[PDB]
Amino acid sequence: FRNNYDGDTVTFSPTGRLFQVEYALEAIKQGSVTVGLRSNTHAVLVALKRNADELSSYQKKIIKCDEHMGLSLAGLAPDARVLSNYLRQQCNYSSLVFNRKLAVERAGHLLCDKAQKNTQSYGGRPYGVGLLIIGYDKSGAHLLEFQPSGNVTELYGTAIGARSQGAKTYLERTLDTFIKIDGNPDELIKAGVEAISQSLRDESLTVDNLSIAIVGKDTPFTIYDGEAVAKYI
Amino acid sequence: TSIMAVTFKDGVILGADSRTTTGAYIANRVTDKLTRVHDKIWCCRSGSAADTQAIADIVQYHLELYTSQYGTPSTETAASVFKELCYENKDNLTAGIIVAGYDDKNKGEVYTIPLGGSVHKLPYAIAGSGSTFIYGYCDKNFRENMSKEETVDFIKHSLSQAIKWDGSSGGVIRMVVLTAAGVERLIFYPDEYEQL
Amino acid sequence: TTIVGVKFNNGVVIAADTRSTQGPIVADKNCAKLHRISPKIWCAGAGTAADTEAVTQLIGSNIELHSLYTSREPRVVSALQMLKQHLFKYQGHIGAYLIVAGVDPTGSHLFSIHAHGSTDVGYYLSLGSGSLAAMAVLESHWKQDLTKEEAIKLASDAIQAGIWNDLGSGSNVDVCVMEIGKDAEYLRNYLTPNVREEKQKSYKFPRGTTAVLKESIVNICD
Amino acid sequence: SDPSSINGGIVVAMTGKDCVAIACDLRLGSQSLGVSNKFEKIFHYGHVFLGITGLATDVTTLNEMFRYKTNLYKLKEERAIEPETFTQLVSSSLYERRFGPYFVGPVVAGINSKSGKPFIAGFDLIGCIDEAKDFIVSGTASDQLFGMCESLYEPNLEPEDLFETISQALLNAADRDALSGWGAVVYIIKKDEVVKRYLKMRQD
Amino acid sequence: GSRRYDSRTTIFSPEGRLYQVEYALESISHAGTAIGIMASDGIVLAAERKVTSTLLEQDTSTEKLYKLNDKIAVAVAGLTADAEILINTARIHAQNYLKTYNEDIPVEILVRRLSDIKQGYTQHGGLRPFGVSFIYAGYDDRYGYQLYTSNPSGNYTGWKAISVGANTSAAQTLLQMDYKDDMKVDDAIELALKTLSKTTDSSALTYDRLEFATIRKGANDGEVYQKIFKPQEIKDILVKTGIT
Amino acid sequence: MDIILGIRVQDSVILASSKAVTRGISVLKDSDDKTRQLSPHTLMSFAGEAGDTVQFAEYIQANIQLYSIREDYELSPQAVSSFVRQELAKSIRSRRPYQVNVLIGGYDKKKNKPELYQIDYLGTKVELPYGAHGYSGFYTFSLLDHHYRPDMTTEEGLDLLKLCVQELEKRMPMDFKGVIVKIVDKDGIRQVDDFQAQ
Amino acid sequence: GTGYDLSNSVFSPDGRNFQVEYAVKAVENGTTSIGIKCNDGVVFAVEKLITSKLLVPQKNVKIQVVDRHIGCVYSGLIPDGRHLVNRGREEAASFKKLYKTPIPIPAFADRLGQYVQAHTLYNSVRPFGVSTIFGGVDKNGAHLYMLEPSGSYWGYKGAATGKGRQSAKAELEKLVDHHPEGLSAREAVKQAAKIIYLAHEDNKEKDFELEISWCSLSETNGLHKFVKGDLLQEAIDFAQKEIN
Amino acid sequence: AGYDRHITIFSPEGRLYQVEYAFKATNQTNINSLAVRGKDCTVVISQKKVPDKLLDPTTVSYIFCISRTIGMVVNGPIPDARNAALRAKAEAAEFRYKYGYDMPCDVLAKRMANLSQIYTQRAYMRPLGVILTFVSVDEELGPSIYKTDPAGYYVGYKATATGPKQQEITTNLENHFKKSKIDHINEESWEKVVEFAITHMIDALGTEFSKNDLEVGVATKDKFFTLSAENIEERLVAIAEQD
Amino acid sequence: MTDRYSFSLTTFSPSGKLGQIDYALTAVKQGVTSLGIKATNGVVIATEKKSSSPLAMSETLSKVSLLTPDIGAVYSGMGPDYRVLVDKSRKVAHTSYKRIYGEYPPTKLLVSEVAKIMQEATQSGGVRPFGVSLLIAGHDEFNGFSLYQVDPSGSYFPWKATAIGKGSVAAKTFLEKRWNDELELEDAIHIALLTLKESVEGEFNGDTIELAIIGDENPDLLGYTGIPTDKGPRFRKLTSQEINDRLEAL
Repeated sequence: FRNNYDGDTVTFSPTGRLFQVEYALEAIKQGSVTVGLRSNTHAVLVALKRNADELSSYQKKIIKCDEHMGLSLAGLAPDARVLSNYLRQQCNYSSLVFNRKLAVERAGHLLCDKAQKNTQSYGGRPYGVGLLIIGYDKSGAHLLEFQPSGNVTELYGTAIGARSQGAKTYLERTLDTFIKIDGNPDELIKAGVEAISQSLRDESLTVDNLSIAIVGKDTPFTIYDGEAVAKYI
Repeated sequence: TSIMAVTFKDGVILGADSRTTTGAYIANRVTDKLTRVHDKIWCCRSGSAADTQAIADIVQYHLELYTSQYGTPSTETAASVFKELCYENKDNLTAGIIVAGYDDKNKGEVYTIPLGGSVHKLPYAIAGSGSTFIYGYCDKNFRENMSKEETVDFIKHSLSQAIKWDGSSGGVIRMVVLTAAGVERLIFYPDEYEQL
Repeated sequence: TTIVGVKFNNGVVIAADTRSTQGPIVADKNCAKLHRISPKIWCAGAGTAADTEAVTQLIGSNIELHSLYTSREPRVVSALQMLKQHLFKYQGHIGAYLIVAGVDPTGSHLFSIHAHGSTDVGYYLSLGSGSLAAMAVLESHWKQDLTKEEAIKLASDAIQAGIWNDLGSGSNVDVCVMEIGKDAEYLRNYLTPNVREEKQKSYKFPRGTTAVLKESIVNICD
Repeated sequence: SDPSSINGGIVVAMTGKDCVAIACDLRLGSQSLGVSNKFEKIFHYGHVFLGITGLATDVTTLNEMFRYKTNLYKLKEERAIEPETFTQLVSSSLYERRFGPYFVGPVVAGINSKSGKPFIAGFDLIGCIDEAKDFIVSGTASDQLFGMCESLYEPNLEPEDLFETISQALLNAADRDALSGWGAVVYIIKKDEVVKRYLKMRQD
Repeated sequence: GSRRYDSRTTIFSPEGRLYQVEYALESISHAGTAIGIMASDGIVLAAERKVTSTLLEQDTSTEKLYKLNDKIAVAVAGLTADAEILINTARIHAQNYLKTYNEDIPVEILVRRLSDIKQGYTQHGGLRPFGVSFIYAGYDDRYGYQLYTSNPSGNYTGWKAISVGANTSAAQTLLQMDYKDDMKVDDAIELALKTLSKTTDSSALTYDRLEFATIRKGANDGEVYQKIFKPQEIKDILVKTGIT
Repeated sequence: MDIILGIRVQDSVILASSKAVTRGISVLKDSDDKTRQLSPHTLMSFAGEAGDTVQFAEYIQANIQLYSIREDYELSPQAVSSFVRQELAKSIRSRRPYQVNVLIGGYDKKKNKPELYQIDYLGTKVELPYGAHGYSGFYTFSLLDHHYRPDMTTEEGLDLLKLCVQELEKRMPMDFKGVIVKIVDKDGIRQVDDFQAQ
Repeated sequence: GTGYDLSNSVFSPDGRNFQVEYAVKAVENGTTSIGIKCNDGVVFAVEKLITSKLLVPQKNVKIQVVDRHIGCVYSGLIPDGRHLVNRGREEAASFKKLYKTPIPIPAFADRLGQYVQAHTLYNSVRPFGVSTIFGGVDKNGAHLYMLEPSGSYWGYKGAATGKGRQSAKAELEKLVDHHPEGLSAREAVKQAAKIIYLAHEDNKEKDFELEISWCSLSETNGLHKFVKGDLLQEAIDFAQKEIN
Repeated sequence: AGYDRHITIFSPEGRLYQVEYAFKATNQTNINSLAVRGKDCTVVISQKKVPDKLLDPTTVSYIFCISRTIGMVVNGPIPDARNAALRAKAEAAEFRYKYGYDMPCDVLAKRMANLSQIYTQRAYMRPLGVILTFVSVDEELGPSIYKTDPAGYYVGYKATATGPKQQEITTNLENHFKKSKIDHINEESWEKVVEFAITHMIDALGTEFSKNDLEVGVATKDKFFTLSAENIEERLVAIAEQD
Repeated sequence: MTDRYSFSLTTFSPSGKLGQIDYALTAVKQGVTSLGIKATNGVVIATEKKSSSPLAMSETLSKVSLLTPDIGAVYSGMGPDYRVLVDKSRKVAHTSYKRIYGEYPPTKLLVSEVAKIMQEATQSGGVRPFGVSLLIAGHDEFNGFSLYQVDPSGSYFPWKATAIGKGSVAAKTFLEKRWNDELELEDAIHIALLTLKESVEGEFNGDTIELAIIGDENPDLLGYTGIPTDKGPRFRKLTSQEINDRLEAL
């Protein structure tokens, strides 16, 4: 089985699977955890940064695509750079040509389509990274989950990476609670920091270990690192 | 060159003179300016003989392949194909085309594609150097839903005036009747129309 | 150049003069303006001689290949479509003006093609600087249902009109008859109404008249 | 201005009895200035002779080209190219540059080694073959050459006579042309031997 | 994908050898033997037409000896078709040189060119090498008479006497035994015939199975002449040297 | 324009080239060497368009030196000139042609004879006893036609030039600031650094 | 031997293309969706598994529109479905641009067909992991179609694919019998919401969300539109009612 | 080694398995078809097997209208059949444009055969698992039947059949001709030639047909068309009264 | 998409063999027999028309094709490959020769072209050798009549007479016996009809046999008259009838 069908993405298994893609999805789980949750006014991204030594920095995991959109990564950093950069252009295009801010639902469509192209042709490899996209457009706050398989989904909240299932349950239970945290950003951010620690195990989120990003009604997607997140640790 | 297409009660008729000139010399006095692109879709050609012929041939090609896959094309589709060629290549063409066809659902239709490459659907249309002289006569004598003989007469008189004044037009008046009944070829010699 | 084409009851005939010029000077006193496209499709060409020769042979070549591929006789309408789409492509820069005729499994045909790619159909046609002299004769003596010999006469007469009245045309008359059932018969120099009268003297020089400075044998063999 | 009048020069070929002759002047100038009196315009590939008048650089280029082609032709066919065949090669080669022509006026002269029949041909800058059984002219003094040839020429002349004729035709035309002269050379060709004589003419 | 069916004709073996080249050489080793011997006044190319029939036309043939230039010729060992592709590009290269410099192409420049072409199919393109080996016999006014050899690897070398094809080992030893620097063309013509006659895998060495050519500078002239012996001339030269 | 003269005597070729380089209203330099050494026994002088002139010479030089190294041999003057003609004949029908005229003078060590070649920007090559490009010929050709002899010594040649240069300095409208002379013979190329007052 | 199932264009000894078949397995493994052709239009419906309470309802739309009059729904690998629609959209724009009239549903079907069939010709590509049901109203009638990874497609009275593909097909066959003269648009909408609820049995473990869309010459003017609000709920209930 | 069965390269026996397997694919639809020549027409008969009730029977066909004069019936999977049909339509369209006359049946066949030969030699192109039968009343050759296969081979037939039970139909036809001694059905109306076709189709197959079990195509001077459920029914009824 | 097969499918094996060419030759071996004989005033090529159903019309399939009015060809092996080869050959005859020199190419040269096309399918990327062997027979002013054989490897050699295909060995032997350098065309047409009799199992008439020759010029097959130097094609395919008339005196 598998052995003979995971040579490349252009091959289907007898059961009907695409192993190369599943292996890609695997690199995601092996990646550090990150969480996403939104209300009706804001959307927040909380991510756990990872480091090699104690002399090394913690790999950033939040990327800003435009003024009303951004995302968090889990997996291969390079691929997130490629994808966020492709999304940065798509936003820039929409602004220049149509003088319009790109709908978060449409950003997801573009990502899905770019990722799919890499799973049907010989020679290329699927992207090995997962993305959580937040953004406040013309129809409110939004949160999306991107899978290298090309599957993008709109949620109220979610998490991806190692032990990500902890936060995902906390949130699936805390739903009715944060979905109403409108008008107040500090509550969504605290709720986010909580859901994320549900997936901890090794250490406790420190200052240069935590990373939070937010966007909303009157908040242009901004990133918080270090001392900036101290008041949430 | 004098050409026109008129829509009447039963369908539509196309008429033209038969003179093509190169300067003041009449290169061909029995020219057939009424070109068939489909069974019941025809056209009147004015402008560069070389250009309109090449355009017509390409259109006939496109409609034949359209038919092979999607059945009989609408008269509007044929006009669309002509427009596509004429507009996209306006800088290298000198073609004035009148597209006339007969559909069973739409009866008779007439589209005019002037130099620019724009399309205009009308009850009837005239074109060619000789047309200028009959704008008055035509606007005064055209009536919607005339009979076949009424129309063949409206056209015979109009072109006879056009041939009269315009030295670029002349020869015989040709016509092509497009109705559910089929396709009919009419011809009218000098001795007849010169006396109208 | 004067080239004509005349249709008759069972075929078609084409003729042309033989004067090739360069400005006001005769380049060839007897060039052939009748070109073979296939055994039974012949072409008369006016305009730029190199172009009528070239365009005529190119299509002829492709027609031969097409014929071999389809196992069928070449059709005049095929040589016509190929010729015009080629001439049209070159927007008139290939100065070829042709009268193409012939017989094939579908009857006898007569067409004309202008450098820009337009084509005309008719029972009688003419092209070239002699075009008008010839057409004047055709408009005066043509009639429907000519016999093979009546056509050859009319055609021959039209070319003469040109040879005599047009300075661009002269010398001899070449004809080529294509009949629905028989072989195409090419008649090179069917008429030669312009033979040079014997010179008034011989200019043969007494050997040694020309002063030579040096001489030698030329090596040809390797 | 006219690429065919920068350098100057003439060439003429004539057919006799079982022989052919081809002659040319030796001038190569730059407008009014004479630059060389040794610019020959006749070349041969095997037994086929080719004369080229026109823009010198192209005359030189075409010679190098035909040498190249006839060399490969011989390697594949294992026989020397014939006059009639070469004529076709020249024609197709010239037309290949229909829209960016070599400004030359070629002349072919030779005897079919298999049929012993004499052969001469001329072409315009785009390859139109000009076939004649008597004579062919080319160059800046082509009108004068036509003048001479048309009068002086008569059929089946013998080698020693054809030479006189061709030489007088060339010589007197070159003298009425400012761009031609400065020496001449005639070639008398026969089914086996070829003689090359340099004529004596004015040098002004 | 397609990677599955890729032979990878241009890779190194763990030993640092080119699989395809070595195998091509193995192919050449079963082809008719060709000898090249350089004398003081000329060069001799001899070749054995491997396998024949009574109907095979020997007059309308020239399967192993080809004329490249007017001063250069080659003897072929291997795929005739492959050889023809290379020969033709070689004939073209010679002419470009002539047109460019108005001088015949020096023998080595032409040999290096062809070898380089062969070498290319060795380092890129994923195509199989040309299964051909050449013996080049030519002349030029810088080194006079020259003899060369090029094989699938794209390597080439110069010789006084050399052979390619089958039984090269035996033939090279016989040649290396009776060859002498002062040799005259006719001595060489004989050595060549003797050598083939002792390595042949056939009964006798008749004329219909041979091709002969010599680049001699005919004393009575002053220039170089190439002569591809005709069936008859090979028959004669075969009787004289005593092999009837 | 510039002065580019060349004369082939008994055992050598002499090239004389003006030293002036004028740009518009001013004479920018009065010691310009309008020549390049293509090989130890081959020299090329040139005149023409502002940039094309040197660019062409250096391009030709580079190729000849490459041939010499690749082959460890020196191409004959005839071979080098044929190569150069082909280059000019190619550029004449290109997008932007090199507007350069050249004189190639070399000593054929294999024939032991000096050779002089004249090639104009169109790729028109001719071999001559003495040649010139531009207007130079107009003033000098009559003097050379008269006094030139195939057996002249390098010394008689330098005197014939001196005479030519004087006629040029007298009748020509432009001040070409003298010339630089060079000799090509069995021993290579040397410069007569004393023609300013020879 | 074996291995006939590793490359996308190989013919197995029996004449099949295993990769295309393995592709189908991915389809059957997907959510179920259907199409019901009515007397003057068509209705499309699909099942949307609700993985959790985190999925915003009514937001992850699956049915897609091509041009203005075409509806497309598919089962299997979603990304592939989109890729196939993106293509169809271009395919349709191209047709309108040249012919003016919006693309006929049959004409549109062949476009998708040819494109899909194309991905079974080369081993450098993979087949589409989806089956698509699409259709709309045009110059002469309404049309319903279903396209397989093999590129195969036909016109249907009713069609379904995905997990609940058998349940659906059964319900459809009944309707086809108990309505020989033809169902109505308003009717098909309800009937569709039903067949989805039923067919949801082969996945009864997870909670789902219903989605319907239609294209009726009378109800929508020949334009494809999504069934929302009241008309939707009315059909949800009609189902919940006959689900007991 | 074992891969000379996957792409189109020779096997040690000088065979091309992929072309042989493509032939297998042509019987995958389990449909049979045959064609005969009238005095001035050509008819093609093909089984129409619509299993599923959910299928719109009118959109299930293996007979195509290539051009105004050429008709083509396909034996093999539908996607490959449509691929072949589109190509042939395009080829007949272009041929007309470039040469000035309608593409002959035999020529279109050679062209499609040549295209098939290519897939036989190039490794990235798989053969099409179909057999194409072209018919028309050529203006020079009269009634014509030309068929091509995945091997790129093609030839003209007096009559022919294709499908699983190809041999039964063929021998049936062979015998009818050894008898009549002529190379065609001697009839004036195509309706009768169509009847002959449906009759021998039944004899050889040993099965009775309804009006939805067949599919008929008729080629005549200047036109090729296909019969409708009812035009067929009329044909069935006619042969009924006589037996 | 895109031909990712840019590498050779024919490569050398350790023994030094080129598999695909060997196999292609094996395909030629299984093909119907074909042959050619060279007389002193003509050449004859012939083969058997192996029909694949009495329903098939054997005339609508020629195995003997005209390349130029003086060159004809026949084969043994895979018919389709032969077909496309004939097309490419007829064309290269024009593009590479008639369009340059104004005359058709001499037999050896056209054969050389054909051979080249086959060589490339032996080394180019992503293809297999042609599965055929041809016997090309023609005539040209400076070489007279000649007969060549071109194999899948692209190699070609001239013959006095030879056969290829199924029973080539037996036939080649029968030819050596009956051939001499003094045969007249008709003598060879006879020898041909005999040699071919052994190969054919079933019917042996002018409808099961295909035979063409390269002989004299057929001014009646020219199509026109008026040009002295154009006398007609030397290639003529014999008619079903012309065959039977000789089959009697067989």
